[PDB]
Amino acid sequence: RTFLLKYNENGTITDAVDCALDPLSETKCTLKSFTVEKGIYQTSNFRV
Amino acid sequence: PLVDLPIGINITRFQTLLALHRSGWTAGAAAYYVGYLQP
Amino acid sequence: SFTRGVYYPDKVFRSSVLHSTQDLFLPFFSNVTWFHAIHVDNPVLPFNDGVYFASTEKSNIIRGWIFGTTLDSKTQSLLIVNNATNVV
Amino acid sequence: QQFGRDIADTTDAVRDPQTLEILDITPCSFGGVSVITPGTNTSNQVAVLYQDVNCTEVGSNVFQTRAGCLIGAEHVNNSYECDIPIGAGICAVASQSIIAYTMSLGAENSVAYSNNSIAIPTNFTISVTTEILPVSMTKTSVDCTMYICGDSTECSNLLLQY
Amino acid sequence: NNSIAIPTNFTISVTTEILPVSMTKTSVDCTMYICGDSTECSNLLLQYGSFCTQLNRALTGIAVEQDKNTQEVFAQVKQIYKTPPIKDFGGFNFSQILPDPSKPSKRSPIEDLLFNKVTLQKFNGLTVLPPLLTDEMIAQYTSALLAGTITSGWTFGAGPALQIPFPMQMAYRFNGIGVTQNVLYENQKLIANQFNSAIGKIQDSLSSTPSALGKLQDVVNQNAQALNTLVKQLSSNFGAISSVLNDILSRLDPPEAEVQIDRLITGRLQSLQTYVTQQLIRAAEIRASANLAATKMSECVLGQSKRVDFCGKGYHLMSFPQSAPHGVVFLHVTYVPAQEKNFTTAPAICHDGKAHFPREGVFVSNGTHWFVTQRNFYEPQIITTDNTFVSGNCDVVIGIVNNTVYDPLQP
Amino acid sequence: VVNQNAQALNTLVKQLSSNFGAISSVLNDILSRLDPPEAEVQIDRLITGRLQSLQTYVTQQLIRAAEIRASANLAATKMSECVLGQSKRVDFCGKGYHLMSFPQSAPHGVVFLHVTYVPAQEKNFTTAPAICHDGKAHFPREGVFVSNGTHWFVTQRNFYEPQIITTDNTFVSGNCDVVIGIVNNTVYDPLQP
Ligand SMILES: *[C@@H]1O[C@H](CO)[C@@H](O)[C@H](O)[C@H]1NC(C)=O
Ligand SMILES: *[C@@H]1O[C@H](CO)[C@@H](O)[C@H](O)[C@H]1NC(C)=O
Ligand SMILES: *[C@@H]1O[C@H](CO)[C@@H](O)[C@H](O)[C@H]1NC(C)=O
Ligand SMILES: *[C@@H]1O[C@H](CO)[C@@H](O)[C@H](O)[C@H]1NC(C)=O
Ligand SMILES: *[C@@H]1O[C@H](CO)[C@@H](O)[C@H](O)[C@H]1NC(C)=O
Ligand SMILES: *[C@@H]1O[C@H](CO)[C@@H](O)[C@H](O)[C@H]1NC(C)=O
Ligand SMILES: *[C@@H]1O[C@H](CO)[C@@H](O)[C@H](O)[C@H]1NC(C)=O
Ligand SMILES: *[C@@H]1O[C@H](CO)[C@@H](O)[C@H](O)[C@H]1NC(C)=O
Ligand SMILES: *[C@@H]1O[C@H](CO)[C@@H](O)[C@H](O)[C@H]1NC(C)=O
Ligand SMILES: *[C@@H]1O[C@H](CO)[C@@H](O)[C@H](O)[C@H]1NC(C)=O
Ligand SMILES: *[C@@H]1O[C@H](CO)[C@@H](O)[C@H](O)[C@H]1NC(C)=O
Ligand SMILES: *[C@@H]1O[C@H](CO)[C@@H](O)[C@H](O)[C@H]1NC(C)=O
Ligand SMILES: *[C@@H]1O[C@H](CO)[C@@H](O)[C@H](O)[C@H]1NC(C)=O
Repeated sequence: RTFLLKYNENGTITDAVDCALDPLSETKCTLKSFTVEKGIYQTSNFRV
Repeated sequence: PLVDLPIGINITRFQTLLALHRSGWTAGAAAYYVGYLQP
Repeated sequence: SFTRGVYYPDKVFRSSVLHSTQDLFLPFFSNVTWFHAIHVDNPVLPFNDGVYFASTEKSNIIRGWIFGTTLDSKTQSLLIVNNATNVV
Repeated sequence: QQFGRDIADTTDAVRDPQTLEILDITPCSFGGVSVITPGTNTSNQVAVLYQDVNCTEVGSNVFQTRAGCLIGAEHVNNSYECDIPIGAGICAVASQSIIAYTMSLGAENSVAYSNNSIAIPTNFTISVTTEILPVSMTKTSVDCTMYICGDSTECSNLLLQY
Repeated sequence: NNSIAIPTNFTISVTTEILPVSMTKTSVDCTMYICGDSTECSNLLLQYGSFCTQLNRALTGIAVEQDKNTQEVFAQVKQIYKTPPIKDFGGFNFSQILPDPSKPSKRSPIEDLLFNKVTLQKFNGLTVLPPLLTDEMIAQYTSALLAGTITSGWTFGAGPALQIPFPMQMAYRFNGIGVTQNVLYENQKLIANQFNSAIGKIQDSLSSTPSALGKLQDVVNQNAQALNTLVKQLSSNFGAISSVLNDILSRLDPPEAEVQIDRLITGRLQSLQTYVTQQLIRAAEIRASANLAATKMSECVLGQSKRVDFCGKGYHLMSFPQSAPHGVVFLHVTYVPAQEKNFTTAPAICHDGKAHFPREGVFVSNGTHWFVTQRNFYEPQIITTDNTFVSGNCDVVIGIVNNTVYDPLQP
Repeated sequence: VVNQNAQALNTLVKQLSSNFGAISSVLNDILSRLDPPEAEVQIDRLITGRLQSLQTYVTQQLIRAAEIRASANLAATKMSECVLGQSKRVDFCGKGYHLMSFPQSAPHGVVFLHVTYVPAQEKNFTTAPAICHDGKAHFPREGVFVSNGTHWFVTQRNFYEPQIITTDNTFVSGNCDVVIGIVNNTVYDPLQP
């Protein structure tokens, strides 16, 4: 799995986001930010 | 395109076949035209 | 030759489109060697890249064509004929 | 003919063997996936817009627009000023949920025009407007010999051929 | 040195200025376009870095910029202004530019003709995002701007829309171009007839002259040609054994097929990068055109511009915006001198030793008497103390003639 | 602009970590274990990819620099026509009639505070193009004729200040028989008293 890990100033991982968990997590992963602002974000491509 | 055949042999000479009308031969009045293809 | 000698370049189907392709084609308005069967005549011509054969007749004097390198029993030769039954 | 091609070099139709019929080949649906989000502070609830694709094929709230279909945002009829740009005149958060609506171009008003009537201001407001214009960017310099060929001579000799 | 030409008559001319505002919001998928539905090419493509993310972001940026361009050019009005149901504009006719209710799209005949004149697909990895503002919504914006300029003059651009009769607004614009308002009032029927005739002629010219919308057609053609070439480049080998990825993958083992797949991958990546660069440059040109269109809407439609030729040849009176596919057409209504007459001219009038200069306009002599007239229209008036100001004496001004300045107070 | 520049630089450095088809992204690491005949081709592939990435970054920077130059040219024109002077062009220096503007420095940019005048508290009035007096047509020299319903006044278009119709704020042209929509009123001659 792809994981976005938030390292604190001491190097301890304080938080993580699973890119495959939900579309909001994918949006956080694509923006590389734990917090996303209001707006549209293209994160993936649906291909049948 | 009406025929496509995998012959496999080179063709450097071409000859047409005509229907000879018996009277001693007298061929029918016809015109056959040859045009060479170019790239 | 006028505007004759154009053939479909491939089995590709195209609808309402202009397509440009480079193949062996008979040039437009080119000089074409024409012969009369009656003598008041089937000479052997070279093949080269390709041949465009036009026939204006009503009694089907032109029944077939012969292709080859030496045109004799010495070498393998291609023969298309119409014996009034089928093209062979 | 055995198969057909488009204006571009792509196959549009084929002559199906075993039946001798013509089958149109359409590139099967694909599209970008966009996520409508009001922001992590506002809500964790988000909607998924599948771009330029029908969604009769992949489901709680589905709204089909020219830009594809939105899932998870309800479509309301009353218009609002655009908050999130979606496309095709559609925009999307209200009542603790994400709503989809046609954009409202503004407050529709009719000026009372008359051939003998004029409106004249009896007062004024002195407003100040902030306009921000960038005038310059960071003066970044990159040295090719150091950047593509790191501290090695042989890569520099290969570079000199370029 | 003493001769002047004054226009005894004028004409109202409507000219179209057609400016592109946006391009088709195309979007390419680098992974699908370069490596088609195959994992093997995808693994190799991943070795090339973030090129596909950079290209996709660049195309997304141009698409957002196109939406911003359309919003900037058209959405300059806080409110949607509605034309009155009765077209009592003092004889001015706006039927050709006001939206037509009978048509099933609220578009005027002129913009409907523009849409009909310009003439314009599913690919692999290529999509066209629809514009954020629909054509109907853009037409509604143009109609609102047209209603605002028709009803409130330029006031709606400055702030609250203040109703003013269209003949009075035309008089203010005439005063703005240096012609006294009495000239329009004395010639209101003639000006309205000229305006209607020009409005009919401009629709006729748009309908009869091809390439009038060619600037808008050119950007659509350039975008389509770039897309067509990019799709055509999929069939280019780029030195590979075959253009189609499936054949080269099927007939060659992966240890040897990797170099052929690399040749195709690098060729397609280079082609996509070239297409993105061409689109970026074209988008910059379109943005410059859109910025010019937004400035022209702000200064020619929302206001009367004194910049020469900025809003059409001649003295600018007003402008009418019209929507068009990926563009805006400005109908500039301008005032042009029509009939010119020679007049003997003196810089000043010498009366009782004093030099008088015109407060406005110039002194003219038809050959027997002297008069004071506005420069842009021949309306001769007797020299008086209320239209001329005295400065210095007659021994400093060079080239002056003697005349009687009638003082209104004296009789 | 700052984010785009940082993002472009971040992509350019991140592009070094890409292999470009080489056995490894590190130039020395592939160089240390491969003989020059095959290391040369691996280095050539890495150089081709890195040089293409640098060329792309330079092209993106050039286009962004052109856009920044266009923004800077607009800012210079705004500084000249809004700050150094007063602009009559609408919306060039902010919504409303432009009175003045103030420049403020900002990191890689300038912020213009446009001080503008906006009409407010407007009122309806009965207007007339001209006033007929003694068989003569009078048009406002500056401003417009407005009636509050009992009297007529001359006022500047952008501010309501009623002034009695006189011969100094109006001018006479032609007769009352040619003006459409003319009305009848008295022009107070200052000489009359
Ligand atoms: C990091 O370590 C320092 C020790 O200097 C400690 O004071 C601080 O609380 C630690 N912070 C976190 C977030 O772990
Ligand atoms: C999308 O699905 C609807 C409902 O089945 C159908 O009417 C419409 O034609 C479809 N459109 C496309 C483009 O497939
Ligand atoms: C004009 O408006 C201001 C507030 O903007 C107010 O203080 C002032 O009294 C008003 N004047 C008139 C004449 O209404
Ligand atoms: C001015 O020109 C117009 C159009 O040419 C004409 O209809 C009108 O009669 C002219 N007026 C005068 C005063 O010459
Ligand atoms: C404006 O011109 C059109 C031309 O068809 C006409 O139908 C319409 O009645 C005119 N409007 C007025 C107010 O005369
Ligand atoms: C008078 O005007 C005409 C053009 O209308 C011009 O040809 C002629 O030279 C002028 N003559 C003088 C003396 O101004
Ligand atoms: C010039 O103007 C005077 C006064 O209006 C008039 O009497 C005279 O006939 C005019 N002469 C010519 C040559 O137009
Ligand atoms: C114009 O020049 C002529 C000589 O050609 C001279 O006699 C006359 O005084 C000049 N007039 C003015 C107004 O300068
Ligand atoms: C005007 O009058 C002055 C004296 O008042 C005289 O010297 C001059 O010659 C006169 N000029 C003309 C053109 O009549
Ligand atoms: C003027 O009157 C009309 C109708 O009586 C009204 O709609 C409009 O709001 C009024 N405007 C002002 C400024 O009083
Ligand atoms: C209109 O203004 C005049 C100014 O003297 C005043 O006498 C009159 O009462 C006003 N009428 C109304 C309806 O305000
Ligand atoms: C305005 O139109 C009305 C009829 O609608 C008419 O009675 C009036 O005289 C007109 N006034 C002007 C100034 O045109
Ligand atoms: C103005 O007065 C004239 C006669 O002096 C008259 O014919 C006309 O009808 C009057 N008009 C108005 C608007 O009262």
